[PDB]
Amino acid sequence: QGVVENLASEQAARMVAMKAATDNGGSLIKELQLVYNKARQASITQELTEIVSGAA
Amino acid sequence: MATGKIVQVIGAVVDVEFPQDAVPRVYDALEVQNGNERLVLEVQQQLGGGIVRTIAMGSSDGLRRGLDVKDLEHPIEVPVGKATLGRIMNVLGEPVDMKGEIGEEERWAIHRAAPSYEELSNSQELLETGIKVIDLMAPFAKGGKVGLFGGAGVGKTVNMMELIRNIAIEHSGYSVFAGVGERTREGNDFYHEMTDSNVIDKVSLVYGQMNEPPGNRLRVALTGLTMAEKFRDEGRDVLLFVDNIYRYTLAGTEVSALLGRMPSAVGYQPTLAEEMGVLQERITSTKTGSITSVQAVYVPADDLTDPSPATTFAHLDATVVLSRQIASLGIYPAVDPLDSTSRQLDPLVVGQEHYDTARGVQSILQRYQELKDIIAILGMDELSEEDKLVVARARKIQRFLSQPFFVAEVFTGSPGKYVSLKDTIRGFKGIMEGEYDHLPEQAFYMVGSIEEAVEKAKKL
Amino acid sequence: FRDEGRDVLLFVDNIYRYTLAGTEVSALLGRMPSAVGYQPTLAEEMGVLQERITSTKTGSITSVQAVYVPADDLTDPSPATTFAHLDATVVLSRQIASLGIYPAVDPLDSTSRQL
Amino acid sequence: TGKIVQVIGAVVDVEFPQDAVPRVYDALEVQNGNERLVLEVQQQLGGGIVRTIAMGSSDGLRRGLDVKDLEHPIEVPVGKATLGRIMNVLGEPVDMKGEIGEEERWAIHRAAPSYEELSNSQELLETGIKVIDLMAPFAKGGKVGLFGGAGVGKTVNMMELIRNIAIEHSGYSVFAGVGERTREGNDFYHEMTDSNVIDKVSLVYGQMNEPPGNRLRVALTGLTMAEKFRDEGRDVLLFVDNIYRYTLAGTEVSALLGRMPSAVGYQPTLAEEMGVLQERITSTKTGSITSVQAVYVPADDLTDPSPATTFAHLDATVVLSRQIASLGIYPAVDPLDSTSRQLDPLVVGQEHYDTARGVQSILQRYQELKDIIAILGMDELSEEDKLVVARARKIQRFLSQPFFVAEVFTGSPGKYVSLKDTIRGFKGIMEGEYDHLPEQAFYMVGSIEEAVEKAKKL
Amino acid sequence: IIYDDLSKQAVAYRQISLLLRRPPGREAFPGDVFYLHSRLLERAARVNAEYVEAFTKGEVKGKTGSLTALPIIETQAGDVSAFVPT
Ligand SMILES: Nc1ncnc2c1ncn2[C@@H]1O[C@H](COP(=O)(O)OP(=O)(O)OP(=O)(O)O)[C@@H](O)[C@H]1O
Ligand SMILES: Nc1ncnc2c1ncn2[C@@H]1O[C@H](COP(=O)(O)OP(=O)(O)O)[C@@H](O)[C@H]1O
Ligand SMILES: [Mg+2]
Repeated sequence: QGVVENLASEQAARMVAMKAATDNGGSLIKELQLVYNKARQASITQELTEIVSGAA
Repeated sequence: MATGKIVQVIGAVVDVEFPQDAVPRVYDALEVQNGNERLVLEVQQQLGGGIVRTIAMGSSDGLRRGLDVKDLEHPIEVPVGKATLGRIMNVLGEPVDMKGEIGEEERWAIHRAAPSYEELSNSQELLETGIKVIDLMAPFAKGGKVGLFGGAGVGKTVNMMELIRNIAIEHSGYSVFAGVGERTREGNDFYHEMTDSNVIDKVSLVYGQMNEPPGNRLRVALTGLTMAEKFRDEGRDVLLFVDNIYRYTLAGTEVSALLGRMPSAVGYQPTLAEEMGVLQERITSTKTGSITSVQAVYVPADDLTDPSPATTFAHLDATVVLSRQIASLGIYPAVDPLDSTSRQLDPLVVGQEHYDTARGVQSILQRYQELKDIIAILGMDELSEEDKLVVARARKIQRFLSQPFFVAEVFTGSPGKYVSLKDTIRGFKGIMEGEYDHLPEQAFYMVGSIEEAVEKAKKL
Repeated sequence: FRDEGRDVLLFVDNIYRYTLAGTEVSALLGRMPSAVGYQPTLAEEMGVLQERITSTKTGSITSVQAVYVPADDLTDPSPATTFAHLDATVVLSRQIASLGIYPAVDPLDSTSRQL
Repeated sequence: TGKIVQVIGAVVDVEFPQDAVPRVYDALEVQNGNERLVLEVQQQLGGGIVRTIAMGSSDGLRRGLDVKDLEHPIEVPVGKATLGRIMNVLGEPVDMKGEIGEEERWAIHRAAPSYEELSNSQELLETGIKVIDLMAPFAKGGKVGLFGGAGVGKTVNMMELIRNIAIEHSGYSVFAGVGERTREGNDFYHEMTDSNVIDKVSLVYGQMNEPPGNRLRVALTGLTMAEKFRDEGRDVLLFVDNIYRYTLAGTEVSALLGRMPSAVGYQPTLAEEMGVLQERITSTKTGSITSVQAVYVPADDLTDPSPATTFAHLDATVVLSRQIASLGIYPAVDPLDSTSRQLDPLVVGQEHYDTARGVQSILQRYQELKDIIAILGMDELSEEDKLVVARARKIQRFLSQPFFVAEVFTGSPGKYVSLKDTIRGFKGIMEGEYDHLPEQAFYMVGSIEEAVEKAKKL
Repeated sequence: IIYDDLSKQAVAYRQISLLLRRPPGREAFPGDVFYLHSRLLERAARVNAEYVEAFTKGEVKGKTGSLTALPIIETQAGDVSAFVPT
């Protein structure tokens, strides 16, 4: 009986742990995307500055 | 008599030499005969030596150096007023439909100054659209800007037609539609869908089709805006639809690049915020009438930090979000109640009853989403009586957000309904506070007012 | 050798520095710069070289070419333009080599139109 | 004898007769209404045209004003008479006291000391702050640089260094206010005068409201004074309020001088402008200059060319970070980037080196565990990785310290920690002998004693 | 030969170029910055004994000479993608 209850407790604990992990993964996506978009905008600005300041 | 001569032709950019005492002013309009067609040039810069640099409102092919340029002493002028309702025009106010010459009581210049401070309305009225989701969750200020954040395929155009219809019938307003950067195919069948729904007599159409040069597309927005200004000066409240504001931003970028000005930010023009402000500050409520605007917004790279969204969001008052998921439920219109918002939702401008009702339905729907995740992972057995009450009232609320349009009768067959704000407030008040718990959720779906919900239930 | 009617092998030890010498030259020729600092004529110059390297009804040239991809990017204009011209493509990857496996060929990006 | 012929922003062009054209860096002079304006020559153009930077307001200049050619550089008061007083970029007194009774004046443009004249020293100069001394020891006669973004504490840290260093230093000192807030300087001056230490400090101010020429040449002036006190054979303390502004002033002027932009819009001569100033603030066989330089980094970007080229010119570099300040931990030094040329087993001893490397190893391992902690949380760590995390968190907290100049913010009393105490504390924490206290016990405590005492107070 | 911070050479050639108003390139470096380091590093060679005999006019026979180079480059936070490092 103790073994079976500990198995059910394992399943419930893994359930709550995976819930927390999924939420933390989404919350990390939302930060990596800000880093990515800022790098995108900066790269466009710098390349176009080199091109326009390159002519003449 | 023509007095200028073309000096250069480089793409859409054309340079013209006038006599030193007569140099045309900025945004003046000029005409040349390009073969056996007239071509309109818009002045952009007054260079030294009496030479003005212009942009061709049409194909610049076939222009020779040394043609004769005729100086119209005014900007591009377009016809205005009631005679333009139901017609289709290009940038220049010329009819592109085949119904022939326009009445032309008056012709007005597209480049106009903005309303000044002492002319602005000393009040902050609301516009009653008659659509339950919008008037409840994202109310429009009269003279405000509204942003439509949805892709095609979810009902953008039927929503637009419903607003046109309701503002024409239930008020005494007209509408102007400006198709900036629109595929020709769409223009054709938007025209068909309005003519086969009897709303065409109450809207004016100006189309900038994508095959047109960048100068055409940019000034198409201003043409629609000046027609709306004429309807405002007549004392009406007017709706102006912009088919994509992002296309206006990009047309400005392209023109600025062609003229050779130094780029800014993420490669946009240096004048980005000024050009947006020039467009958006004319759309306001005055002491005679008002122009309200509903503007479709595209966000580049899904990035809300990009300068075009960042500049546009400075001007929007309300924000309507359309959802593929909500549409899949059979719920129409497919507005998302949790992501759509309006900065008119405060007790100080909208009142405490409306504020607390909107906040209440938002809370119920959010809690319902969390409970629906719990149901997905663990079934309904986990819910307490309070949770089941919340879920039931949330389902009744969600059903009650649907509405039959006078434009949608073709599909549903049900007569269209215009729902007054008081009725919407009362309906969600009642459903939230446990009244009408005794009648089923399908009595609320696609019915109309809450009285109509209970009368649907009695034999459902 | 081809026009004499023979079948020959042409080994070119790196095509990238043809384009790169073109870039150094282009800057001082007064050509207006292009994307990623490359010359405007990059694709034209590459095409004028690669089209001569073919097998005709009179004879055959068989060609093996190494191409430097800067920073393993594989995405900047010089590697991008050169992909179009080739029949067989073998893309060596730093990652496989770093793990110590030779040859470093990536089977998920390498292929031949003879397969 | 000369006429103004173009006026572009802060840059002024002047025409002179072909036989009378000024040398580079000569000082010119103009009447601007009722004001006197000084112009410094930057370039000689063709045909007697000469291009200059206005050392003052450019507003109100017409074309055609007569310019007078003073046939010498900008020269400033120098020596024992400049002590306890506040001065302009042009060497003018800006306090309301009278004339500076200087016996000598030096030109601000000078050649750097020879390689044959240089000197080296291993003498550790203890600074009270615990983190700086353990991680990045600074020796007398060397250069120290405080790197940080906007509002991360690089001014306040320098005020603590001023307090602690002045305990064991007897000689004169020079302070150069370059392109910073006027209020910081005013507050500093009144703190100095109310504690009667002003009699030993000489101050030059070029703060951020002044036009570009003033902010550009104010730094050179301060070096001129520090070099006088060095060349008298003394030892001198030179504090520079913000060296970043000096490069930025050159950026502001550069495009108007007709020069193509480089890298991220900077002047093409950036490295030489920084080097030509940095190489003369140095020690010699006759005397030594000890210097602390605040280094602002734009947009928190430590890879930007100006901070990047500043790194190479310093002996001890302390790198502050916003992420640590946001956690409450002050002084917000990053131990995994702060470094010193003096952290050697021979210089500081094997204990001083082994403790620092243990601290770095533990912290570096803390960083690599953060991604798995972020995704999965701490319970999936190994049973000794948990111990590493606990000790790393304790170490992070014990690096924090109350400052005597932060009582105006924290309200807590300040603390001074000597070397024979902080390395003992960190060695004990690393060896786990103090592992039983809770994390909060180490926050803002001076020594290990105060941590265990604070743990008794929970 | 230990060249130290060959990057701090590239900055110098850039300064000369931009002051001489030549057309700028990527990261504003001159186009011919590859040629600078390329014709410096290719001097590091091992030369056969016949070259040594031809150069020394027969004074040294049968010995090869050598020059070994150890250039040093600084990376901005390790990005190999930069122009001079690549
Ligand atoms: N030891 C400390 N304890 C608490 N707060 C501190 C400490 N050191 C600095 N600060 C905080 O930093 C603020 C600004 O300090 P400081 O002027 O040194 O920063 P900075 O990075 O040099 O800024 P700036 O470049 O704007 O002058 C202080 O007002 C205080 O809030
Ligand atoms: N109120 C509505 N009633 C019935 N169907 C609708 C309604 N709104 C949208 N739809 C359905 O959505 C689909 C696309 O509608 P459409 O008006 O073409 O969208 P959009 O204007 O976004 O292109 C059609 O199948 C249409 O029937
Ligand atoms: Mg400060």
